[PDB]
Amino acid sequence: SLQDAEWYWGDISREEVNEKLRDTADGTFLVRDASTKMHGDYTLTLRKGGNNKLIKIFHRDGKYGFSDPLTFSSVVELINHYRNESLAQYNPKLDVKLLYPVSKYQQDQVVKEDNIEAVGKKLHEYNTQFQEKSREYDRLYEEYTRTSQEIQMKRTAIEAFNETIKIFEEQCQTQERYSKEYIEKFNEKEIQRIMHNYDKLKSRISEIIDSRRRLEEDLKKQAAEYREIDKRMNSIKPDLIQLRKTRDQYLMWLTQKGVRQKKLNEWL
Amino acid sequence: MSYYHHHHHHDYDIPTTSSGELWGIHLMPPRILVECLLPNGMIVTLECLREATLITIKHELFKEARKYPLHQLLQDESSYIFVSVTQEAEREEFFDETRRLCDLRLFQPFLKVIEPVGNREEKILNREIGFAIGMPVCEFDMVKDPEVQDFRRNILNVCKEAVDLRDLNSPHSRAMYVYPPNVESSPELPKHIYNKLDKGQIIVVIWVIVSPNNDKQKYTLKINHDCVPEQVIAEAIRKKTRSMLLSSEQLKLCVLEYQGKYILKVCGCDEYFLEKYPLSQYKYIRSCIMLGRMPNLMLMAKESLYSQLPMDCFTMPSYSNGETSTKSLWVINSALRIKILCATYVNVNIRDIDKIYVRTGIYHGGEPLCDNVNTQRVPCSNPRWNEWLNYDIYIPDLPRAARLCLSICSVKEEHCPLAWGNINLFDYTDTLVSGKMALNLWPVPHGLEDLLNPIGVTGSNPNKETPCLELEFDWFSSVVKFPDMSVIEEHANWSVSREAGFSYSHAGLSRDNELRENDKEQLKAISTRDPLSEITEQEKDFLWSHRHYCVTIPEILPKLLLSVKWNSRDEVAQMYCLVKDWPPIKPEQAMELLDCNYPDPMVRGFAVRCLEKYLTDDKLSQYLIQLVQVLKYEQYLDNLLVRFLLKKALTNQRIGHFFFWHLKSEMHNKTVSQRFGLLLESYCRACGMYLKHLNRQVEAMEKLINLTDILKQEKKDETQKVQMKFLVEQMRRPDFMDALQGFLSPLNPAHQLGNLRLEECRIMSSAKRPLWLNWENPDIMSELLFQNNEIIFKNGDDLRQDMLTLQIIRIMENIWQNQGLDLRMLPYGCLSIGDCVGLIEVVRNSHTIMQIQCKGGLKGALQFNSHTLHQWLKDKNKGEIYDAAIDLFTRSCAGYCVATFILGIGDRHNSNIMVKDDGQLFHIDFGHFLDHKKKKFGYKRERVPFVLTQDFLIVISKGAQECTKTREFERFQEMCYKAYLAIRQHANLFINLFSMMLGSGMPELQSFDDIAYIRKTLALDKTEQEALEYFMKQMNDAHHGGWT
Repeated sequence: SLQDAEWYWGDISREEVNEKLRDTADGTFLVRDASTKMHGDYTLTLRKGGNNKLIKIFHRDGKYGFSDPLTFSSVVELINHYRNESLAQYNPKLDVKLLYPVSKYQQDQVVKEDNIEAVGKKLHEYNTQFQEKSREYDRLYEEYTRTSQEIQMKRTAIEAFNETIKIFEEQCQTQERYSKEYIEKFNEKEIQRIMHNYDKLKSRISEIIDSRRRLEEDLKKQAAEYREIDKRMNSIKPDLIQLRKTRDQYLMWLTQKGVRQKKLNEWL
Repeated sequence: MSYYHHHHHHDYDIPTTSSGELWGIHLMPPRILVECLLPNGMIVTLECLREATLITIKHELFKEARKYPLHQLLQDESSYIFVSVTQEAEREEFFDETRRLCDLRLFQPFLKVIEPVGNREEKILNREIGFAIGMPVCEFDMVKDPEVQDFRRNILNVCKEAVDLRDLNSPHSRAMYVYPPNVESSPELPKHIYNKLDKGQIIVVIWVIVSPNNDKQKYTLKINHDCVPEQVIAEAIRKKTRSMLLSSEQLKLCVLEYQGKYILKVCGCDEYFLEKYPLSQYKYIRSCIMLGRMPNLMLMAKESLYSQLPMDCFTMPSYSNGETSTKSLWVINSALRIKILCATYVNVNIRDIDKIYVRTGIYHGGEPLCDNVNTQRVPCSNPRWNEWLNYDIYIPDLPRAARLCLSICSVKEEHCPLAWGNINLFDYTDTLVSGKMALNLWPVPHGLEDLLNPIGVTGSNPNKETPCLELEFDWFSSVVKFPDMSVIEEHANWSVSREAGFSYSHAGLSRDNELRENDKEQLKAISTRDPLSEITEQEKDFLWSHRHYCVTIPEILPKLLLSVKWNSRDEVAQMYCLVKDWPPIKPEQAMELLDCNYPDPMVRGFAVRCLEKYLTDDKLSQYLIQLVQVLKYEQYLDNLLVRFLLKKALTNQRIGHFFFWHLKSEMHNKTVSQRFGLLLESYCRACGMYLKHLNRQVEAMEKLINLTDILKQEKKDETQKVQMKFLVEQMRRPDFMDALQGFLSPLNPAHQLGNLRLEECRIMSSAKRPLWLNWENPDIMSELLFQNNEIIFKNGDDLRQDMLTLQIIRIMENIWQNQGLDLRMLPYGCLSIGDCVGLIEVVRNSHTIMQIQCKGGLKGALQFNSHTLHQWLKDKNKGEIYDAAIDLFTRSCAGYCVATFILGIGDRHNSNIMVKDDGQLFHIDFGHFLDHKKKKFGYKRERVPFVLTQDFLIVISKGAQECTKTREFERFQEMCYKAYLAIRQHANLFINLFSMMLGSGMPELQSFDDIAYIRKTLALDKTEQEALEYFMKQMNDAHHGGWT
């Protein structure tokens, strides 16, 4: 019972706890070995949304306890009770139970293929797919970032386009003032070549608008694909999670029957 | 030592002897047509050369105008100034008519002729600030936000103050700002250094110049290592002026008159010795010792130095109760509710995703209530919930730094975040947030697979086209304020008396008090644990209950503060008085209090009060990166920390130089731009003459960015030979010669660069096309230090991981050295200056192990000879120079082995390991750093990144067969075991340094367990004896034997 206990992983240090408690929710729990015996004995760890709560199990006169409620004749004794009830009665701000015993030895899936070698081959399949997925994700994450900056360059260009157009409109305004202030004289020679200036000026304000428009039409084109990348990013993201989470369980059911810590890196 | 390329002199013995230059393109065509819009309404089009100065263009324009109709309606050319729209969409008046066409950043090739209003010309040379920042000042003038406009107005205090301190004993004070003394942390010279000195003395070489002078004059001296610059000057003048015609009295008199007309300068760079410190404390002096060099100083007239300092002359910028007493937060009789309205812009496949909801929580670093989501209502197809969410926390128990963290999610357990955003529940004026809010969200980062992200920045994402989520905060028919300090203090006095009268006891039994329970020096124990070793609830209750005893152990504070229930104003109010006069603590420890786990203003205020007391300009520029980064976790624009950093920056131009670049570096990162531009604006407005220098460095780097951009797109599938001509052609153009020629190196401003040596300039072989550049050192004693200065400019790699790692290395070296154990790291210079753009220090006389092996190794290629590195080294160091070359190599290699293992950098092989001629070994190109490439598997790797292959083992045991078993190797193993152990006693410092980097968008550092590698690698959960074995075990397994 005690070594099995289902939720007892013993010699896992502080890290592989939070790393096995990563991304579950509410009331999830599991028991640890304490780090020093110049410290305590076992550690109950809770989960309270992203925050990991650490509770000390003290073992003295055959008694196991958090504090003085030492009556609780076993490690395995003390836990059960609190899977049924709240910890709030021990200390106020602890209004959660141990309802989620998430520690299920991961024989739930993993295709139950007793092979070990076959289970390891799966491990490789999933781990490649993962990496394939992580790169697609990554490629996309970057396309997104470029496209964000390329949109905002297009926005300021649009602005600079408008600004330019103002300066030019202003310009053929400015002139009309001084231009049709001279048209009064008899000399229509000079007038002709004042019309030329005026007529360069307007077909230019035409060209410029033709160019801003052309760019607004590409801002939408971009804003489109930008939407697309986001769509596809959010579509990879959930797949990258369950692929990733099944790769944690295959790696567990392996190091459950026979460690071989070093052998694994061939399937990764 | 960036001084000498870390070149050791092994004999020397003291005891003997796309939108770049115009919108669309990178490089304007060498000939270009320009529209000149005349104030008479005409447009004349000039054919201009790309590099023509506005002075030339104007002159040509007003000669051409005479040919178009309406001439006499024009004034004199002198009466006018050009304006145009620039690439940031802003009309810019071009005052400096010596600027070149290709350098105005136009957009469209056109200029408008106007007569200048805004008549304060002076004030409008204010584009200078905007140029240095990379965004026009007028962008700020336009920002509606009251916080922003309050920061601009309120920060000026700091500016005026600093400007005061400088102009105090002017000019000496000014000199001291521009050229602060480069100085070690302690005067106590480490035992290994003292000992290159023969019972405490250095030979130094004081140089001097009279007429013209193409003659300079040595005066070799031999003085105690600890004798000040003034003494040293006296001694040179004394030497220089003794004569058979001057008696002894007369000599003493002449020395008095002269002693203080002079100051000491390092020959070859811009480093001076302007204050009383033991000579040994100046970093140059100490470098020279280590390197086996004779210091070369120069005697400089104080006047000719004061001469090169100009008046900084600061100008205050143009931009020069409440709701009738308001209502206190602690009066609102209700729980908290927030109404979630709708999202707009969610991008999702109705096919791939079932449903979406808003996940929310209230947070202070980690969270103060039951977390809670709204129902999965009208999912994907137009997202509308119209729910009040109900949090169980009373409004009076909200702490000053309370945040809301929300995220939009997908959904047997599909739980997946789409986008995320955080809001401060109070604003910069202490106002509880009420009414309606539009929050633009952030995209789920690389790493984070969590559901909520409370580390992320507080505020709306400034991309318009993002998931915008509308929100509604309650209304209590008044604006609500966070209580006064004096109000909180009474509440604490009350709480205290009130405890003193209970009798029952629960968990947080706040009850012996009167004595200590003595074995209850669990407290001194908890105190020593690193910050990453989670605290358990029993301990949390415990530290709380003995809060008053904790004042006895000041450095227990980080842990106390995490034992507080921040959802309890009773508890928080008490903590406030406790902090109010906690003993200040060493800065290596205060700095944790400025990471993302400690957002309270009172706590951070404390931290800064620690730094204000203890942090020295030496140790501040060592941690300047972490300090800048931490600004991201400050809640508001105006905070005590920015005031502190800013006031140092404007008070010490070496700190300010790097403050500028670190900020400027991250200006693209939209999560920090607005904050950092604002900060940069203050700085630039008040730094004084240095602005002109920055503007030059900035002009250079834009030229380098724009040039490499052309190479990287559009000049590949070209041979190096073709690329190189293009390169050289371009640097020959006048605009480039001008931009890139006389300026300070951003890697170390003490290094002038001027006069490019194009023949020594190349594109290195890398696919990112880095530029190897080489500049004449223009100093009058170049010779005496280094004639040529070479740095690498690289465009394409994110330099800041390297940057961090080198900084870690530097800090490791110091810890080892200053504890008297001599391991020689070579943390070369690296500076990120942009988005994936940077400068790497070049190190002369270093070769990849791979090259060493390629140069020596016989005719027909078959197997590589293991002895050749050793051969190569023997050849470079014949004699008894040898024994010390093998010692340097043994030592550096030992250092770069422990640091490597601890940090878990990328695998070391023959071309990321480098050797120097003096036999110094150093790593380059680190890859990732905390075994980041275990984002896949990893699971208890703890890899040995630096494996000593035979090659290295040979060298270490001078040339033995079966090196595993020699004395030298025992010697080595001892340095290793000693260094590992040394760095382990400083683990807190290292963890804290990584913590403060969670900000920076560094994929390798996203969460505190990205950082947890370090605990494994340094065996923090074990006793040190066990750790030694762990370390040996680790080394034993990678080498297959040797370590027992």
